[PDB]
Amino acid sequence: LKASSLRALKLMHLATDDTDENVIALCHQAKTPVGNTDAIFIYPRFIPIARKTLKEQGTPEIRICTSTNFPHGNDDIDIALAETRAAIAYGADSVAVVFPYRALMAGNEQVGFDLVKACKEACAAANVLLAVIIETGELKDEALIRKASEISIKAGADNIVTSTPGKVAEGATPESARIMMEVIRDMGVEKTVGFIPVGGVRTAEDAQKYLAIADELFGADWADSRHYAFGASSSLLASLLKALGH
Repeated sequence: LKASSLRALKLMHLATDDTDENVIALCHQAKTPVGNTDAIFIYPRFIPIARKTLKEQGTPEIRICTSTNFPHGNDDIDIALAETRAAIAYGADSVAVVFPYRALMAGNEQVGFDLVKACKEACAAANVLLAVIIETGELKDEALIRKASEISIKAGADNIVTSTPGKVAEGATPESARIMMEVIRDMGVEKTVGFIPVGGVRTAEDAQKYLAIADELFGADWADSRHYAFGASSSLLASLLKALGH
C-alpha cells in the first residue's frame, strides 16, 4: 500500500474556479514531503503564473495540463482549435480537448474525428501532448465509450481521459477505465496512447486497485507518467500522504 501510494502520488495531475491565489496554492500543494505530483491541471490563462510559481519553488519538472472545448464538448472545430492554439501559446505541456460526445450520441462520428485530428495537428507541431476527454459519465453506454475512444485514438489522441475535472457526479469507474484501456490494448496502441481516470479515485485503496488493472492489462512497466495519470484533487492526495505517514 505504501509502494502503490507513492507510485500513485507521482502519477497525479493535481487539480483544485481557479484564481491566481488558488493556482499558487495548488503549485505548492503539488510539492509534497514525499515527492512531487507529475503535473497540475488548471485553466489555460493561469499557465504563465503557475510556471513561474513552480520554477520558484524548485520544481520545474512538474508539468502543466489544461483543457479546451471545455467543459461542454461542443462540435465547433474552429473554436476548439483556436482554444487549443491559445493553450499551447500560454505554455501548456498537455491539452485535454473535450470530445463532441453529444454529436456522437446523435450519430455524428465524423465531427469528433475531425475535431481531435485538428487539435492533435496543432499540439504535435508544438511538442505538446493532446489528451481527449470522452465524458464517460455522459456517454454512459459501453459501446459509445468504446466508439469515442476508438475515434479519438484514430484521430491521434496521445491520451484518452474519462471525464472532465469537476464534472458534477461524474468520474471514472472501474468499468469505464477497463473499457477504455481494453480499447488501447485491442487497437495495439499501448506504446503511443495512455489513459487518465478523472474522478472516481478518492482513497489510497482506490488508487492501488486502479493501478492493478493497468498492471494486469499491460504488465507492470506500462503505467509510467506518460501512460497513466490520476486526475484528482486534495482528497486523493491527502489519502495517499496518510498511507505514507503524513
